[PDB]
Amino acid sequence: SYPIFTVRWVAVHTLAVPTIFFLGAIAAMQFIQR
Amino acid sequence: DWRVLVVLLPVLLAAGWAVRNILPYAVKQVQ
Amino acid sequence: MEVNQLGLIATALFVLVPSVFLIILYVQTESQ
Amino acid sequence: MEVNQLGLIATALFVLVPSVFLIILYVQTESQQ
Amino acid sequence: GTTGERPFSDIITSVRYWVIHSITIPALFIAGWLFVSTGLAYDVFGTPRPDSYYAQEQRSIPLVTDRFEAKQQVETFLEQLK
Amino acid sequence: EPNPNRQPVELNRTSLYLGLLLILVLALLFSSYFFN
Amino acid sequence: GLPWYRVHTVLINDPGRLIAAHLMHTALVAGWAGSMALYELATFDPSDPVLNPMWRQGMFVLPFMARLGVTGSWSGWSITGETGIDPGFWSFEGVALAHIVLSGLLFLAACWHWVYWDLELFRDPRTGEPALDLPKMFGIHLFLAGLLCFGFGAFHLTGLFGPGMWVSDPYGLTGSVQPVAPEWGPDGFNPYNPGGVVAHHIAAGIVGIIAGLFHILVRPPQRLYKALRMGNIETVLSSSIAAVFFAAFVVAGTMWYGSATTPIELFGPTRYQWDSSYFQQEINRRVQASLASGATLEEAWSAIPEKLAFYDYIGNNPAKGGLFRTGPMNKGDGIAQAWKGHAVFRNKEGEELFVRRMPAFFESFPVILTDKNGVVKADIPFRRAESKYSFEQQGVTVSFYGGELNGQTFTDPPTVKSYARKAIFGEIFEFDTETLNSDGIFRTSPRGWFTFAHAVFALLFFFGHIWHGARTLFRDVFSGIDPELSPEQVEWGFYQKVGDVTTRR
Amino acid sequence: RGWFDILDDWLKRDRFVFVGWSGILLFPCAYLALGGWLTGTTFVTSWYTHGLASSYLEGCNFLTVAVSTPANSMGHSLLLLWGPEAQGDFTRWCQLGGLWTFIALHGAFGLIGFMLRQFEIARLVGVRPYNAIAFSAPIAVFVSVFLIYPLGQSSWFFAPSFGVAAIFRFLLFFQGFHNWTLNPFHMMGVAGVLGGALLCAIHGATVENTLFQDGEGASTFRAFNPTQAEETYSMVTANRFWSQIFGIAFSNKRWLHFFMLFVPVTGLWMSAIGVVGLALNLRSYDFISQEIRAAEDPEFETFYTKNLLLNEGIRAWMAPQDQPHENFVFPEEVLPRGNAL
Amino acid sequence: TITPSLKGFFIGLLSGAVVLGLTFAVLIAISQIDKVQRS
Amino acid sequence: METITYVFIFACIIALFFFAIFFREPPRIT
Amino acid sequence: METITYVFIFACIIALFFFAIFFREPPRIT
Amino acid sequence: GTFNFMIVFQAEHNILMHPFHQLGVAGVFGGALFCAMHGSLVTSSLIRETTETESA
Amino acid sequence: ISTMAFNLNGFNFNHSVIDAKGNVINTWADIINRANLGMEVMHERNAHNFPLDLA
Amino acid sequence: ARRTWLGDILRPLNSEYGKVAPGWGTTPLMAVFMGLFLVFLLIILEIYNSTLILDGVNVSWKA
Amino acid sequence: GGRIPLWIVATVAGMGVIVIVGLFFYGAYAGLGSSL
Ligand code: CLA
Ligand code: CLA
Ligand code: CLA
Ligand code: CLA
Ligand SMILES: CC1=C(/C=C/C(C)=C/C=C/C(C)=C/C=C/C=C(C)/C=C/C=C(C)/C=C/C2=C(C)CCCC2(C)C)C(C)(C)CCC1
Ligand SMILES: CC1=C(/C=C/C(C)=C/C=C/C(C)=C/C=C/C=C(C)/C=C/C=C(C)/C=C/C2=C(C)CCCC2(C)C)C(C)(C)CCC1
Ligand SMILES: CCCCCCCCCCCCCCCCCC(=O)O
Ligand SMILES: [Cl-]
Ligand SMILES: [Cl-]
Ligand SMILES: [Fe+2]
Repeated sequence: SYPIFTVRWVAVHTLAVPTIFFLGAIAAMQFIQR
Repeated sequence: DWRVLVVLLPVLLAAGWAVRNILPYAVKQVQ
Repeated sequence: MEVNQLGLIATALFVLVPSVFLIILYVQTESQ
Repeated sequence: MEVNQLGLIATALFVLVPSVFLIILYVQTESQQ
Repeated sequence: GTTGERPFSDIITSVRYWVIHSITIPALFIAGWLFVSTGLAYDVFGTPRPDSYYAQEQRSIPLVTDRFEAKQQVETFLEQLK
Repeated sequence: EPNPNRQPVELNRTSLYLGLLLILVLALLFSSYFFN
Repeated sequence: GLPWYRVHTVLINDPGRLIAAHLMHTALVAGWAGSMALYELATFDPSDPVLNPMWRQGMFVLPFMARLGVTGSWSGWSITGETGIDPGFWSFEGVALAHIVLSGLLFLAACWHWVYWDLELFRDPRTGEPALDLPKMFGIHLFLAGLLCFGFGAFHLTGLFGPGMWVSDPYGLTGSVQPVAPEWGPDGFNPYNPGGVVAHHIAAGIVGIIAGLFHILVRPPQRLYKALRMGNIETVLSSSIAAVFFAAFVVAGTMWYGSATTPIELFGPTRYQWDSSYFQQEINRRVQASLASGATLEEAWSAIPEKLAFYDYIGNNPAKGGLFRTGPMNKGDGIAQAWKGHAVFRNKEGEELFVRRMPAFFESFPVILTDKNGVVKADIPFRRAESKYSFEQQGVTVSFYGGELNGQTFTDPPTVKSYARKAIFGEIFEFDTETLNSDGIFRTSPRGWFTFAHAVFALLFFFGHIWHGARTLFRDVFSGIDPELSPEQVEWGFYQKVGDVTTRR
Repeated sequence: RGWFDILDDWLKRDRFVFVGWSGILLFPCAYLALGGWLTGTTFVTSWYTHGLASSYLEGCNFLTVAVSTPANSMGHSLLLLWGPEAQGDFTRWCQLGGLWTFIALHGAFGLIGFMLRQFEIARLVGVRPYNAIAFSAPIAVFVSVFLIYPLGQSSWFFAPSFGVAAIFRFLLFFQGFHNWTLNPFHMMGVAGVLGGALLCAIHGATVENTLFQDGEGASTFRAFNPTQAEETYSMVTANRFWSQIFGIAFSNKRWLHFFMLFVPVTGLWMSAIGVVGLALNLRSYDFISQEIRAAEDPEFETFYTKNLLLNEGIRAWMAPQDQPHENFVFPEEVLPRGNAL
Repeated sequence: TITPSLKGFFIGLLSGAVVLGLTFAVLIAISQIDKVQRS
Repeated sequence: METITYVFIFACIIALFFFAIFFREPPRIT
Repeated sequence: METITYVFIFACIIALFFFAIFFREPPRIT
Repeated sequence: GTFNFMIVFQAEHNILMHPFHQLGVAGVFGGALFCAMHGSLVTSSLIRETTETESA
Repeated sequence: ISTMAFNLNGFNFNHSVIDAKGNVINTWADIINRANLGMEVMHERNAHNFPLDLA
Repeated sequence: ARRTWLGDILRPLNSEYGKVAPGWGTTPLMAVFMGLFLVFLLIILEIYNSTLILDGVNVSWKA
Repeated sequence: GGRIPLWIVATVAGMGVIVIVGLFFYGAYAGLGSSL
């Protein structure tokens, strides 16, 4: 019987989701040509 | 802008899919 | 070497005054 | 005036060194009684 | 002791967890990838593309030199690439 | 009419060694700048 | 026994001996101020407020006396250069004397309160323990501060009943003490508007009079009294240090950047006047006016006053000094004697060249001459074997306009170069280097020494704030934590609210 | 039970991540300094302020990305997004340096938040707040280096920029323009940082190598019970070892751990003070007596003079690109250079 | 007389007010649901 | 004068080492 | 500097006068 | 002479850009950090064994 | 220090970013390089007769 | 303790040690003045910073 | 709730990070920032 939405939850997603978005962004950058 | 919708498209899917799969358990809290 | 003349006294006092202060406090701790 | 520049550290230590010796001896006397 | 939230060892081993995060994680990866492939990151943040650092014949940098005319200075440098 | 708030002060020998070392090392450091 | 760093804590429950210590501290400070002034009077040369003003002479308190109206000496000179004034008692010498006398009376007051510490006024009637009603004292002291603050703005600064304050033109040429009217409305908040200082003190004084009255009459609410431990005098120490280091940063900022209360004729130029070529721009305006009224170069430059030229010189920029380069600015570049005149450099083709000025960041800087456009045209090279722009090759000359050298041209490259090496410092002056045995190295001004010292003290005092702050709020465990602390209060989950036992489970 | 007391109850609930009242300051400002740095090193240029690329998007790597300081021409502008420079235009704010002040000011308030959090949690749990007090030294470094130092200079342009190689450039700027290694405040700071590393290592090694045998295992980590009453290592044997190896040794466990707070904390404070002086160019750049002899005696050479020749090369070879707003043009023939190189 | 930057000034003034207002509404609201319990 | 000063201060430190080792407060097991 | 020294020493004696009078060891009969 | 050595090392090897030196800085900054930390935390949790007038 | 003794030196990113035409777009590494070159050309100023300082 | 004339005259001014308005008293009124003051210090800062430019306010020595 | 074993998510997570960073090192030689 645990919550699933907690303060903790907000904290982890406040960090984790931008991280993944940022990583896909940076990935795509390796294939930019000048 | 046509680009601000493709960049946002997959994110809503993710959030809707996570909603439709945790929506019952999150109504149990309600306290 | 054309150093600053007051350097000597500034250094001498810089040492003497705090050291003397600690020696005073130490010697009167020992005698009580 | 064109005085001896060491006259100052001569004077400072002349006052300071013997004075500190008396002060040390007096403070450790007072904390005996 | 515990402060009442579900243990992490329990969640990342849970199946429901991977049902949800098999989609959400890649979706976010794809969104960031698109942010850059569409070229939308350049226009949002003001970052030059490799062809827009200089004009074709210029070698000097577009340095801003006025505090209050500065936004208008940057726009002037950008029109002079056309 | 003696004041009740007076306390004896102390400096142990170890504290004297530490303080003396601090002052001498500070003088060795700053003296070159005093002389300039 | 008490450790050395805790000795002064015997004052904490002894308000009479605290007053004594505070009296002794005040006697020390007043005595230093009188001491400092006398040393400055013994060493100050009043004979040249143009090229040898006080801020070149390492005067620190002299400008604080001058700022509020003291300008003359019992020996009959004024810092404005007026001979024959009769300052009255309130001369530099009379101010110093008064601080000495005051130091001595306060010294005797401090002995009285030390000997007669056990006064009934300091003990609480209810309980017979020493007690101070700090909220009421705050109200009293706050009301007093407001009256003084009001009176200082309403009477001293207005000249209603007092001298006024130092005010100058925008280029520091015509400073003097003047009554100042208050500036209500919005430019009163402009730091360079002196009317704002007057208004600040009138209006701020009234508010403090009122707040002081509020604070005498209304007790603090219990919530605030418990939260801030208002029966503990270290809470005042804590909050007072915070207010002091706040004031200490503001006065460093305003001294560094400039304000109507830190005039350049008292503390010297700011570094920003050099960065933005402030004095150079004005000089150049005056010259391009004179030429429009049909004046020669010699006449247009001859009309630039020495005072104004001296400001366009990097040796007066307070950001050119060094921490262990001690003494007055005159111990560096010398005692300034005269403007040599404005140097104009030309190449063989008659085109005029301009020496790139030294920025404040650089201890040393090369000599580069550009044309009106910025193209490099002449330099003094390091490797000569491939030099293209040397003064020899480019036929560089220097001609002077105004000052000692007016109407002279030099052509031999060695002389032209030495004047170019000084042009990187801005305008060129004759200096007496012999009198003080000056060494050639730039020193900072009182504006720099004030700013350094106050910024450092503000930052240290921040640490004092945190230290006494923590001791006030943690007094209960200052000697250590509870030896029978329960694992339940510090381990996780057991209390729903941290450190509150009523929430168990 | 007012609303203030109910809010206090919830903010101080025991939860995985404690919030408190300090959290209302700490979490928004920390996250925004973090988020802003990450955003700016991933996506934002320094082309208009510095003539520099500074993001992954431009093909910088982790060592060379930075959130770079604003243009000299902004002065000490707060560079508010709604202020007169950027006029609410987000894109142009990024291009003028807004993220630098965004990070620098949110970070300063986050640091306040963190120290308040230390006080807050320390008060709730019942311990003395020496951890808060020690954290004063990081705050003093951050405030003197990132705020005071530029405020005494012409502009934020000369603060450190937020990146790895940007900070190295800082380092070297300070050598060539300020002679910061010669500054006794920086030396004291060096001694407290190295000394603190020394203490860290020597205390941990000493304790690991005077454990009592409190279990039968070759892994000695399991023979410690946190509730146990007894010292887990021998102070007495440790003191004899060091007294005979080094001549003195700690005998007081409390003095030892206070000394450990004191050294690194005091070091950072001292270096802070030196940097405040450098805000003003109040340098320990020179030794006058050495310069007076050197100038008259071309055969007098010391390591002090050699280093200043190095400083002079740094200044001339690095100024035009490092301070582009000055438009320094240095013809080859004025560049200071020894033979051949 | 209202200048561009005074308009800017009020904007960020109204902005901060809103941000702080929303924060404490949420936090008071949550704290009123998720009340501690005391025997 | 400055050479003497530096060496003087250095010499006082070496003597301090000697006293601090051989005339420390002995640590006693009390 | 020599003027300061002279007046400092003079000042110190006057202060000594004050302590020797008002903060003397009080003479107590037997 | 130590500073001479450091400056010239940087010219000739770009030691600042070398990850082993970056690890040295993590080692020493971290060492000081953890030194202050451990001292402050033991010092914060000293058991009350003394009055306010004596050294703890 | 022991491996730089054998001249295996720090990362070199000098002129590593270039634009579509091939102008060099400096980074902070290039600014470091400008300071390194000021150290290089001035250290031991009378000691090199040949253009590379190889040890 | 020693009584003195001046002491007795001042004695009322130091006699309410510990006395507190109940509860929260004027705290809300204090908070309002604090918030006003912060706004006001903010205006002063931004004028000096030239982030807030007002008509007739020339933050220069040429004021 | 607890079915997928920990060692497996570690391995997978671990290979996933290897790939993303491996790609970053690839990019240090290709396209922008490669010096070519
Ligand atoms: C520190 C507090 C303080 C105080 C006591 C005053 C007091 C005064 N101001 Mg200043 N004011 C302040 C701060 C303050 N002001 C600040 C921070 C600003 C922003 C720059 C201004 C802007 C301002 C303007 C623009 C004008 C004044 C004017 C005035 C006067 C008439 C007020 C009026 O009815 O305006 C009537 C006229 C107007 C055009 C409306 C202006 C309203 C102003 C903003 C009122 C501000 C004061 C108010 C009482 C707030 C303080 C409360 C405080 C005691 C808690 C009065 C002497 C006016 C005047 O006649 O002097 C030239 C005027 O034109 N003030
Ligand atoms: C607010 C402080 C203050 C300020 C700004 C000034 C400013 C000035 N004074 Mg004044 N002065 C002051 C206080 C101050 N004074 C006091 C208190 C005295 C009495 C001692 C004097 C006595 C005095 C004299 C006698 C003279 C001046 C002079 C001057 C001028 C030159 C200063 C100079 O060369 O400094 C040089 C500064 C230094 C070398 C800096 C010292 C700082 C070092 C680093 C010591 C700190 C190290 C510390 C111990 C580290 C400990 C670490 C530990 C905690 C762990 C200048 C305008 C001179 C002048 O021109 O007169 C007209 C002059 O002759 N002043
Ligand atoms: C208004 C200023 C003020 C006042 C009244 C106090 C008062 C006190 N402090 Mg605080 N403190 C302050 C500012 C202040 N402090 C600041 C700015 C700092 C940060 C630097 C501290 C840091 C601090 C600590 C860490 C401690 C205290 C302690 C104490 C208590 C004992 C002090 C003592 O016995 O010293 C004895 C001091 C000496 C015998 C000599 C010290 C010599 C100093 C370092 C150099 C001399 C300076 C010199 C004379 C020039 C004057 C400086 C002036 C111009 C600024 C006392 C209640 C102690 C305490 O809590 O006791 C429980 C304690 O541990 N204070
Ligand atoms: C802890 C929260 C916090 C703090 C301290 C800051 C602090 C700051 N932010 Mg950040 N910010 C935050 C959260 C926070 N922000 C959040 C959550 C976001 C995302 C929405 C942002 C987004 C953001 C941006 C985009 C920018 C800032 C900026 C700023 C700076 C200027 C702020 C300003 O001018 O406010 C002015 C507003 C106030 C001070 C608030 C007014 C407060 C009261 C209500 C005024 C009225 C008082 C009244 C008279 C009395 C009431 C009494 C009471 C009982 C009701 C400053 C460093 C700027 C910056 O960094 O630029 C370099 C900037 O451009 N912030
Ligand atoms: C008794 C009497 C009298 C007399 C008086 C007198 C004569 C006084 C004097 C007084 C004085 C004359 C005082 C002074 C004081 C001083 C001071 C108080 C000082 C201090 C200083 C310091 C504190 C310093 C510090 C420092 C140093 C040393 C080094 C560098 C750094 C610094 C700055 C930190 C009369 C008859 C009137 C009346 C009756 C009674
Ligand atoms: C600024 C801004 C803002 C905000 C923002 C934000 C909040 C952001 C966030 C962001 C974020 C939050 C981001 C993040 C990112 C991340 C990343 C980018 C990461 C990466 C990572 C990595 C890459 C690592 C890896 C590794 C390694 C290297 C080794 C070991 C292993 C590991 C895995 C750990 C706003 C809106 C207000 C607006 C204004 C501006
Ligand atoms: C005249 C200029 C027009 C600008 C209008 C648009 C820009 C407004 C964006 C403001 C973003 C909100 C963040 C401000 C809140 C941060 C301060 C705080 O909350 O304490
Ligand atoms: Cl060399
Ligand atoms: Cl060679
Ligand atoms: Fe330990």
